[PDB]
Amino acid sequence: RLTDAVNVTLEALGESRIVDINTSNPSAGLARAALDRTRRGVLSTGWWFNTIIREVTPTPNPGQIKVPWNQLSMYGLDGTKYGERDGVLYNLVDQTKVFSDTVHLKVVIDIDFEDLPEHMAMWVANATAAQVYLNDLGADGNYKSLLGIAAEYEAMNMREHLRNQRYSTSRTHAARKIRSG
Amino acid sequence: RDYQSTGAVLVNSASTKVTNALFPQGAPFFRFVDSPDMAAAVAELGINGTVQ
Repeated sequence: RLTDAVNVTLEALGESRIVDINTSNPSAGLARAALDRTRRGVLSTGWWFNTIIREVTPTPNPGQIKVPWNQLSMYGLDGTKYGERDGVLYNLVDQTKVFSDTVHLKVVIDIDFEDLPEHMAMWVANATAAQVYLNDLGADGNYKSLLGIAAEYEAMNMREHLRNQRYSTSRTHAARKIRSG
Repeated sequence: RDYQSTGAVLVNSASTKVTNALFPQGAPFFRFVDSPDMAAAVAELGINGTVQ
């Protein structure tokens, strides 16, 4: 699928698309670099495929808590700011790396470009193609059309995300429903 | 419980009104008709006064 997106970017530039994987003379490496950067930037915000560390009780001797290597962003479930330093959990407001109690944090991980939903992959590929076209061939009507296509794919991705996470009204109406029964 | 409480109030009011109409307070709900057979039988009841 990665070669397919590289070919998408090559087509956006008007060049002949490739078949062999990463063994091409033309500057298609910029396409791969832009694709990786765009994928990381887009996945930085929380989507419906992101993990959670419900409880990680640290051992008192080292005091440090390991975090997933492929993490992108972390949000503490409680009121604490968290981040990564040297691959372990870090307290931003306290500037310390040690922890004595359990931590409940929500962490956003990174996904390989062959392992993510079709809509998000197409959005990333089209955004990379638009960025590469803007860098190389300038900002003309083709760039605007590519931006519109990327926006449409982003809208489809948002539709899928809203479908997977049923964001109905079930937060304060629970009290009324409990009162009715 | 249902999402609306109007029906409960309506049924309570209807019940009160119907029960009051069927069993009025201070007024008996049935009248003996004036018949000789009733007149002959009411005497053997231990109640003084006229037949009415």
